[PDB]
Amino acid sequence: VTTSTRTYSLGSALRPSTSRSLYASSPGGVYATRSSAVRLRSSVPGVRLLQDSVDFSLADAINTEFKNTRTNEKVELQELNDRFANYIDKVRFLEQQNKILL
Amino acid sequence: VELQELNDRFANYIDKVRFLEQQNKILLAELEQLKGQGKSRLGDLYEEEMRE
Amino acid sequence: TRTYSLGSALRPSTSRSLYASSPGGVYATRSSAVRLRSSVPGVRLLQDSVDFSLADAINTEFKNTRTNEKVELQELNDRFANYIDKVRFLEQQNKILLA
Amino acid sequence: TSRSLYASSPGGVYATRSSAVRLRSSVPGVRLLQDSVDFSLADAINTEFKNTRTNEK
Amino acid sequence: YASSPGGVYATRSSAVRLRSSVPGVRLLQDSVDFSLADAINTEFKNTRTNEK
Amino acid sequence: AQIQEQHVQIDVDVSKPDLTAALRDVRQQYESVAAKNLQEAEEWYKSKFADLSEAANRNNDALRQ
Amino acid sequence: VSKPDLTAALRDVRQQYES
Amino acid sequence: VSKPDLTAALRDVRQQYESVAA
Amino acid sequence: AQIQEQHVQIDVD
Amino acid sequence: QDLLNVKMALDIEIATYRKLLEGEESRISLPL
Amino acid sequence: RLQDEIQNMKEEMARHLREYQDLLNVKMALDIEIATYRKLLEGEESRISLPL
Repeated sequence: VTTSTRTYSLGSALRPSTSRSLYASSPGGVYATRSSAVRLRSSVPGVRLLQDSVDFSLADAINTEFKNTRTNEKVELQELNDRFANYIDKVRFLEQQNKILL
Repeated sequence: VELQELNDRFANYIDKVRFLEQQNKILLAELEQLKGQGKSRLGDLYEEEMRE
Repeated sequence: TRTYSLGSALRPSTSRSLYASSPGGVYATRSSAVRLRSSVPGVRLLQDSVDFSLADAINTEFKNTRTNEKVELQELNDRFANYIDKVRFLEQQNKILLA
Repeated sequence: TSRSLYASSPGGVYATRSSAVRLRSSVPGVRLLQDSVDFSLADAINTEFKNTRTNEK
Repeated sequence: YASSPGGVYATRSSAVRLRSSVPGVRLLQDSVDFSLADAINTEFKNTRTNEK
Repeated sequence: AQIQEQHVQIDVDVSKPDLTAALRDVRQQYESVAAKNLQEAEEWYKSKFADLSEAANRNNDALRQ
Repeated sequence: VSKPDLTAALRDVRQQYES
Repeated sequence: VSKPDLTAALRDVRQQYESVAA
Repeated sequence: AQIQEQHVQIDVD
Repeated sequence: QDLLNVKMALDIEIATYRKLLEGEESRISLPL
Repeated sequence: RLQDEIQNMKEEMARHLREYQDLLNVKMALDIEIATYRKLLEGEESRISLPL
């Protein structure tokens, strides 16, 4: 009884990804510690910068949607990639018919 | 069953296209608020810095 | 006699034993020494902001990256049309071999 | 009954990315020029120093 | 049956190359002889001259 | 050929159905257009919050007057 | 893949009747 | 979610039996 | 019979 | 002729598989 | 100035929780309708496949 000795796909059992990185919050121990100084009574006439970016946030949910728009177009890229792969399998099937008639 | 495995390779190649688009879509969503709003919110802030 | 042990043609080697311990977090160094009596009034106002035209270049690169993610889905639609015309080509080759 | 080592990349080898500490040395770049940037005409000619042997044989 | 492994692993090492800000690396550019390759080119002339 | 051609193919498939893709993509695009209509309804919400903020300012400046 | 194909079953019956 | 594992062998043994009638 | 097996399946939405 | 009725149905399924490939790669190929 | 925006807040926020809940109610209604579809289409793929 002649048999080819079984080897195996053991390169899948060798799965080292030794990654660990900086999981620490507040780099340098930082938080907004209380400053409180000498009680300077300056009047300040308070010429405002108004801040129309008091969480312009609709824009940063929209930065996530300028990228959900990229996710849907790229889901359609992968679905149309795998649609051309299905029509390549339809080519392999007609290339097999083309070997019968040959 | 090579005809049926060809539909199941259409599904596993449509997974590969769904991931191709959706790893671009996660990257566009995790960026577009850093691009377009990433200039409008920077003028929005520079006029607060200009107000003080 | 074949030169083949069974399965020896492919062992998919997921051995990519990379360690990136690198500290991507740099300390954005704040200082606030104790702010004395600023009763000196000579602090002129300036309110100069924001450009940031690199953020509108990045918003244009997000439009361009989406337009690539669309031109790739369109090239792969036209590539499935090319492989439908290869389906028709192997159908037409098998019909020539029939004739 | 011959079969031999039909495996590519002995030991799994390819040119894996090294990238180190960002050393800013200036290097004034005294070139070895390489006139053997594929002296290749010579190795097609090593095949013709042997096609000349094939025709004579 | 000659199952013999003619491929030996030409062992490369590249441990992580530290700050070589020590300038003491003298240049030397010593090459190539290789007169055995011109002996082999002469053995290819001789082997052709035997084949003639 | 008749032993081969049930094994491929079957009568020769498309493997992909059709339109089934575009109907799920229309589905997720209608769910995304509901999210766009909600985004523009936060610009409507800002517009009514600005009607409020300006009514609050004008009646304040009328009582400061 | 949830299309365990009906058009294959209708393609079989036609190519089988032709044969 | 539609479906899992198996539709082949019931579809295949049928389309094989149709092809096998010819 | 080959020339009939040459041909089509689809499935449906 | 009765086999050709089934072959022309497969040829209509191929003419339809074209429109499905045309529709699915168009879902992948995408706007501003 | 405090009451108009603390009431815009109190009304909007009691709406936003319900508005997320109603996007998630559209998702829930789709989950039941997708069941009624799945137990029949992927539930005839059943004799290859199955449901819920």
